[PDB]
Amino acid sequence: EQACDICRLKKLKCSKEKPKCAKCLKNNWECRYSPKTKRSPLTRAHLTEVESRLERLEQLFLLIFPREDLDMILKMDSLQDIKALLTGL
Amino acid sequence: EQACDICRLKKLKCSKEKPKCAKCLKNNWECRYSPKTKRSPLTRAHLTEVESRLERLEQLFLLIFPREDLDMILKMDSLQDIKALLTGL
DNA sequence: ACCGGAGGACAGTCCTCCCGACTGACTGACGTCGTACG
DNA sequence: CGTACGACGTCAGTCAGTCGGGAGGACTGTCCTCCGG
Ligand SMILES: [Zn+2]
Ligand SMILES: [Zn+2]
Ligand SMILES: [Zn+2]
Ligand SMILES: [Zn+2]
Repeated sequence: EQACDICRLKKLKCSKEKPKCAKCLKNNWECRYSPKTKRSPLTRAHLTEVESRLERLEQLFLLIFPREDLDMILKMDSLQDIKALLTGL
Repeated sequence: EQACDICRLKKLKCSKEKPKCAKCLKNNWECRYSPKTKRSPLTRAHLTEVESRLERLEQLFLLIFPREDLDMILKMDSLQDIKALLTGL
């Protein structure tokens, strides 16, 4: 049922046999069944919890930045830089 | 499929006919079919838009103020409280 | 080879709506008091 | 004066109705695998 890391990336049918499978035995390959990777729950209640948090921060930032491209700031990645910027408060 | 407003509110089978229906007609009430309520899409792309912007507003918030404040805002429902928070600077 | 997307089992929504519990109201029964008669 | 009967009032029990938890289930959209171009 779970396919192997590689068959997964290569997208071919997996034989699925453990410990090494079809191809991964053949091409003498590093065959892993990596564990099931978590996501946050897609439920309505959780969408809504997260939308309520986002609204409140969104509101708090309308007052910090009444003037624009908050989105400019939101895209930056550098900490010094962002902080150099803000010290134009 | 859609039940009338009153049957919905009361949770009894609706006849659903046109215009009115059995119990609004009988019981003497103004039977309505309200529009479905617009909600946000519960897709994964959309939960991720929203979790990942909330995260980045949290990251920026923390260059400006202490983490203990993050936690307060993330819970406030009152617009005076979100603003006062900011006023104690 | 490689990878866009078809295919499909599955996760979880989001409707209408049946069913059970709880509360209120109404009716009946009993008890107590008051009046009348011996 | 004392006893008995009737009437009224109060309490309990039963039934009905209504808010509610939530079952049922069609459906929306996920999130895998792996086809075939
Ligand atoms: Zn494999
Ligand atoms: Zn393998
Ligand atoms: Zn109806
Ligand atoms: Zn109706």
